[PDB]
Amino acid sequence: PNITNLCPFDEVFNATRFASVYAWNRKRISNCVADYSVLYNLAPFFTFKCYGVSPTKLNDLCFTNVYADSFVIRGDEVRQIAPGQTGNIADYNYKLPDDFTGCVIAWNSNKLDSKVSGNYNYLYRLFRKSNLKPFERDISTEIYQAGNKPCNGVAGFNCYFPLRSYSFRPTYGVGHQPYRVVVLSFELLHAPATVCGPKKS
Amino acid sequence: VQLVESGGGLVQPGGSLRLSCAASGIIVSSNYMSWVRQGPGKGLEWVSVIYSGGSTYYADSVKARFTISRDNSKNTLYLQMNSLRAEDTAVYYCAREVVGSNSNMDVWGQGTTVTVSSASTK
Amino acid sequence: DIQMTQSPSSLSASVGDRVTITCQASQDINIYLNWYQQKPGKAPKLLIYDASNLETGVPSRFSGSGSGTDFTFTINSLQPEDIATYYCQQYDNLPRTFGQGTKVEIK
Repeated sequence: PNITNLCPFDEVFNATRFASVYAWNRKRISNCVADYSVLYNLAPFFTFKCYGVSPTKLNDLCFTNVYADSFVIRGDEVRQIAPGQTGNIADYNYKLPDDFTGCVIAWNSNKLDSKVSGNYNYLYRLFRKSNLKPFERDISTEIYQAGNKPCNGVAGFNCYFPLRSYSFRPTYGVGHQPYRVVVLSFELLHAPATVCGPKKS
Repeated sequence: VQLVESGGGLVQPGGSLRLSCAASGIIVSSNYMSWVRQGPGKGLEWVSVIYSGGSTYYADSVKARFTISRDNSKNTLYLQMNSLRAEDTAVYYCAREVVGSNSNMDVWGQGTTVTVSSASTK
Repeated sequence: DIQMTQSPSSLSASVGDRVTITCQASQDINIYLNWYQQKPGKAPKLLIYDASNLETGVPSRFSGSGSGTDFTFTINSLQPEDIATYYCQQYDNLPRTFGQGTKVEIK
């Protein structure tokens, strides 16, 4: 075969703060090697519960472009992140295609992300009120007005700020904890494939 | 911002009407509407919630029997029933769901005391 | 489904005194929960937003605190216009479930 290459997977698998729910921070990894056993070694063993490609052959069957994401949510939206189901994060923050090739990875993050006071830096879009096409980002920081009354100001009745916050106090149980999900996705443009694992030809 | 009662009358099993609740200027499509039921002598039971994205989430007891959509400009939510088994002799309360995360918004709406029975008005 | 349960069903004995009303859930939920007060034959009316806040016009002595599947609230003074019911409402974990019913009455 060949001498292997360092790959920036750990760069999106280890950080002091991931992005919040309002902006799923994209990271277009291209021209790298495929190695995911360190992902298994990082956490105690869980199923990926992931849909596109089976996890026993993510090392082989290699691709042309991996499009990776980095965002932190609740465990109900970990089981609810699947394509076809809607909600509030799955509709108003981040939606998947129906032909979505690629699959998600989740793990618990009580020891890193959660703080005893409760880190309110992680916040989500609850009010966006437009059905979302798959794979685009919307940053509507400005206040919405409802009730057929022109608001256009700061802090009034029926003038709702669209970005409210998670609470991450560590005394809660499984289901309201922070979870860092790294949604890998592959698209096939029929380009020359630069992302592949160890092999000899 | 109040809500309007729209319904009444006596209906038979196998027949259904179109329940309606109107608004006083609140948007019904780009908001979060929700209806519940209240039987005589018993507690509330959740009927349906609709989001602004068009996500129809309703209870498993009434699966594939209730259809619900909001009007574009008349500010009235509509729901059509299918194949009523006469257990819903109750009063159906219309609202928007009361809080997103934290706000002082709280308004409720009046509902009509419908009844479903094979015997007609006597 | 979440089993919304309450044991102290009928606190008609308290007249201007301590109320120890509570509700419980089957699975572990956080503070995402509200209670209601439904007048007999009329619409419900809200008192608590998300287990830690209070409604705009109410007496201030209403105070609720609960975390980890046991949720607690008190009415230490029973003014005579509170003669109605009180229901427990879990949300944000579908399906949203209601309590069976709590009854208060003044003698």
